[PDB]
Amino acid sequence: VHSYGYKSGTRHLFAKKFRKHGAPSVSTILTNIKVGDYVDVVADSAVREGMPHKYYHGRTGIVWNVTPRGVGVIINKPVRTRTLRKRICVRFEHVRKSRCQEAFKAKEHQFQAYLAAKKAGKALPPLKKSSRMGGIVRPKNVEVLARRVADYEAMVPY
Amino acid sequence: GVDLTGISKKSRVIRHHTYSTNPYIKLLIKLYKFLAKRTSSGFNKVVYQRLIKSRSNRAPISLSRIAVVMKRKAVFTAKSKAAPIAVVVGDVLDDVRMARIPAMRVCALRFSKSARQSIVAAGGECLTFDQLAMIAPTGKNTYLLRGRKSGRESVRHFGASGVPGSHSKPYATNRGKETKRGRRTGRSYKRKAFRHV
Amino acid sequence: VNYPKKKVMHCGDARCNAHKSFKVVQYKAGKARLFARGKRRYDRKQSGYGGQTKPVFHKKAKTTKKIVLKLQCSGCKSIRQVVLKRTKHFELNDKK
Amino acid sequence: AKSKNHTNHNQSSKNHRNGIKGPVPLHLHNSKRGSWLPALVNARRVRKHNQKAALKKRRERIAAFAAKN
Amino acid sequence: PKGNNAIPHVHQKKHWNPCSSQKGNVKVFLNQPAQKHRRRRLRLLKAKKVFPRP
RNA sequence: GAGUACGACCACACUUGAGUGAAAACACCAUAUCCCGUCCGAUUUGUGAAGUUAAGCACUCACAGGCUCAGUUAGUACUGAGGUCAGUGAUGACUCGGGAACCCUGAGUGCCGUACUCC
RNA sequence: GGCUGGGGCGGCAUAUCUGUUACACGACAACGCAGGUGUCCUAAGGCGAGCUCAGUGGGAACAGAAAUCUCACGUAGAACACAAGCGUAAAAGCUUGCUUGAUUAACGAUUUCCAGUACGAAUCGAGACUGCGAAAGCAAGGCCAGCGAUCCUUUGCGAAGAAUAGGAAAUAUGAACAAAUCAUACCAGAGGUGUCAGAAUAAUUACCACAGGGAUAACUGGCUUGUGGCGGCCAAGCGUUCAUAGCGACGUCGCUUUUUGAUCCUUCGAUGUCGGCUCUUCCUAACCUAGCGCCGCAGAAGACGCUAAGGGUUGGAUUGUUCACC
RNA sequence: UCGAACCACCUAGUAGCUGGUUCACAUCGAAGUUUCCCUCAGGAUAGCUGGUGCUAGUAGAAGUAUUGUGCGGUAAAGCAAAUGAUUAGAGGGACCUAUUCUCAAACUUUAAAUGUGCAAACAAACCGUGCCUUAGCCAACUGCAAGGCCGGAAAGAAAAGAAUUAGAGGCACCAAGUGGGCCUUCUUCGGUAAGCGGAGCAGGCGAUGCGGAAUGAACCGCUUAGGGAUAUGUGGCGUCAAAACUUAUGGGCUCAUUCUCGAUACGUGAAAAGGGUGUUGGUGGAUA
RNA sequence: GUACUUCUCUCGUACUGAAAGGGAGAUGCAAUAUGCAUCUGUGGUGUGCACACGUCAUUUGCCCAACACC
Repeated sequence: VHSYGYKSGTRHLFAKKFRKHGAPSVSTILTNIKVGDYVDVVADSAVREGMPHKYYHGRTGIVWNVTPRGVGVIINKPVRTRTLRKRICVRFEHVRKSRCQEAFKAKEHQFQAYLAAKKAGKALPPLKKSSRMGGIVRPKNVEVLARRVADYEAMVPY
Repeated sequence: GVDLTGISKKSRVIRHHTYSTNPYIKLLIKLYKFLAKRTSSGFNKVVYQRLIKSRSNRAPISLSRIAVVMKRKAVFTAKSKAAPIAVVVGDVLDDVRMARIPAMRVCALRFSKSARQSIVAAGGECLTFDQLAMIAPTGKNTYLLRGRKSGRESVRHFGASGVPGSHSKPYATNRGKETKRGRRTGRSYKRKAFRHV
Repeated sequence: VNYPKKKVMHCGDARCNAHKSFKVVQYKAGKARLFARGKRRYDRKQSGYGGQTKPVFHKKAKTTKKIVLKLQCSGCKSIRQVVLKRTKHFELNDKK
Repeated sequence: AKSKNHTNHNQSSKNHRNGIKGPVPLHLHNSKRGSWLPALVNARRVRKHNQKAALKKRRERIAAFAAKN
Repeated sequence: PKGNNAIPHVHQKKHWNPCSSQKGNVKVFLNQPAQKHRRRRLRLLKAKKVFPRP
């Protein structure tokens, strides 16, 4: 980076992948964003206006303001001794709802559905056990490890 | 050598003793240093914590702050059982802005002359900390108060004036001196009145 | 830069309060007047002995000037001042 | 004399010496002044009516207490 | 100047300190009470001469 | 089992050369007063329905090109940590660990909704 | 003025924009690499509609490699004011139609540089009046470089009319009053600092001075060895013949510190800074002297090599010379 | 005394420059970097640091894992894939077709290791034909937005390898010194190279000795209150010199004639190409 | 020197606009270009010592200071 411009470092970060070129698909226009929701900021390059800065590409935060064509996101940018909490304004083409929170909110459902399942039983599925615990092994086939005379002429090709 | 990065950075400053030359304060801490030790009560060791704080950290509450606050608690108490004592480790002052105060049995280190009359004339008492050891040795059914520390002109000057979103009073003897750049929007710029953090 | 002699913009007054066709005239104007407060002061400082008392500017780095347009609302009477980018040659010229 | 030196050398050792303080919680500063306004207005027009209703509950719990005893 | 301190306007530039070089416009009131006892002694003596005139 | 209208993912859907297509659709088509648009009713626009599956479209096919997934390439290349390791060096092996890519082989050649309709 | 592999001269690395260095977030230096900026545009801005581009191939009076018509192919190989990158195919390109969203925008927030200050540029909004479009929608310039403090000067807004009274609504001041001028104020713009967070600026000193610097040049010494010097390896060829008696190209591997550079580690409250004379000593890559191998060594003279530094190594003309020549 | 005399005074002239700056012990303990400056031997500013603290001693904890989920174009690879270089033959002089040798910091389909953003149960999230409120959305309307209220449950986070902690979080005031750095593993640019110049991630010296490499700022071990014991690290056991009074009842290899064979990494703090029927091993082929 | 003294002076209790000028409570009713009444009172919400009544550190009450949103 010689010139320290606005979008000074990027012929790759902002390039579209090979044979993925195109303008943004419908499915990302028909997503809707509620305030408080987590989001990935990934800048699409086929929409000029509204891009996030080079730093924010690839981060996640909590949407806060929602405007007709815009959004806004709260992202943690570490600075000298501290993390400022930055508010950026993006055109939502660059925004995708994050799956980050997901496996947790699925752990919470599979607890409650578990709990209402014990309430009056029906019992419950069995608890899987460790693979690291003991056992006798009954080998179906057994072979020998050795270094072969032939193994060396394979490592000098040609 | 054992590895303890720091170790100078978990350590904090406490200062058990007092910085006051007052011979009477040195008696009051003598009482609570004793009876915050052996008493097994929360109240009674907070006032020992508070009794060594230098004047800046003990801010006077006005009267009418005790009254308003204690009228908020007196509503939800049982009508049979009432014995709250206003216990303040600072100075208690006289509020000209309020008249007709009930009778509160306030306790304090020092009373404004107009504040003490303005209590007893309305029927309450004023009882200092050598009494309250006799009335509330456990601190039982006391009501402990602090002050108001955030309106001081020193707390108002803190922070830089020209930082965006900082409303702070700069140091100048002539107030008409610094209005004219970075304050007014017209010339060079105006410091932003509000900034998200 | 060719720019129209007449431009339909907007007029701000309650009397204007719509798009009105204006009349475009360039701002190259001010004539320094004596008895302006800063000139009355520079004559009391400059007077007498001592040299030039106020810094005179020599090093001139710019070849252009921003172009201010005085636009006079036709049906409503106010003038507006609109600023444009820097250009070395500015000309008001009908449609091309 | 060549005075133009630039280094990052000791810095991230200093930046972590008081540590990098983690972010401020979501609940702490909201202060929505950004903001999309016609939603912001309709938020205060409710946030007033929640004050009346909540300050009324302050009165109904004054009576209901003294009512109890 | 360093820090948040106020912008000092103290006007001491003119020569005031009586530096071994110069003299310097310093007025000192160390004689205040001796002139307090003198203005009184001279109100009494005039009262003693003016007598019995108010 | 299909068609049409709207579609989601956007080649397992494309590209080329062949083959076959029930009904209903789709379309090609006939035409140019009127609305409309051009050098040209070609595109287009308006009227309608005599003709054909020839073409589009749907389907099947090809030791087809491409593309999808998995193998192999290969625990090789590279690489985080280590040495009072080897070597004059260039570099390399070793130790605790992560671990590729093309060619090459085999297998696949769209799928999923709403609405109306055909046997 | 400044930066500066001493200073000067040159340059601009001084404000700046794209690719790379840059090490798969971001950040990252050099007088590192390859280029840009101070402008240009009432259309090259805004929008709707129709179309498809560079090129290739078949065919058509003159007409050809190259004119215009026609068909087919055509993933962008074209274009988008310009440097570069990125992005775009019923468009962001081209043609065409209507237009002024290149205006105003209540002191909204935010990004970039960053101290999380300003400037520049940019993103997201809310209000006014609009433009194009059947409509959804699009537009506050041409995405992203194309720019400017305090003070001073200068222009624009505060039309008329009404108020029994300064209010919801009439711009304020000239301070004893009141008018009409004049001046000033509050708001938004322009005139500019290119050293670009913004001084008003030509030389010489060998007659020179001061404060300091080994933070920094002119000696030695140190590192390095390109350059100079010296040597080896391979063997195309020369030597009538025959690679190697003696040489040895194209290549290639080293050594030395008697050359010149490169650097700037030591010395600036001081290491006396060319050459000769004098005097001693050391090194060997050996000129003579001792012993020897080998030859394109018949003898004579000599070539090449080995051990070996014990001994020796001159008299002069010219030049301040070292060097050089007789 | 002269490229501006002498005397006294303004005058203790100004200096970002050189020199100096007098008692002890204790608790702590840096920086040579950022941004701006006619700025580059200096300052202001953030950072590092100390003092005073405030605040309800596990809160808004983390220079680290695991799980889930995002981001990426360096090393590698590729030219039989685009862009740019590029050798040769063949097939149907140039061409055309399919291959071929060789490449790229400013090329790329593909694409690591190390990294980086977030999340992982107490102001939160999850659940409800709950209710209230709106000048928000809509052709709906008890749907969706928001602030609440009231109920529900809460392994307080199971099982699956399924975390750990010398984890009191958080806020504030005042202020010093520093803003010439230098060295090293690895990455790394200019240079033939440099004990040269310039950076990245870190660790050190600076400021710090002590044990060790004979010696050395930085290497190796180690981290220092005043003492004793036992044990060790790096490095060592022929004498110097503590330890094999020259250990083994261990295996090989090596003879080096004047800078004298070799023998402490970092330390080219010294050696290469090329040679040797010196000696000691091995691989392949061959005659008996 | 100590002892004594006042009207005043001055820093404060209020700020804002260039200025002429203006100038701050709560609740209820209520919408009146100065609405009306009451006056023992935190403007509201989330977090938050001590205290109080419970419970197996913690439920609720009030929450002082203080932080944040209005």
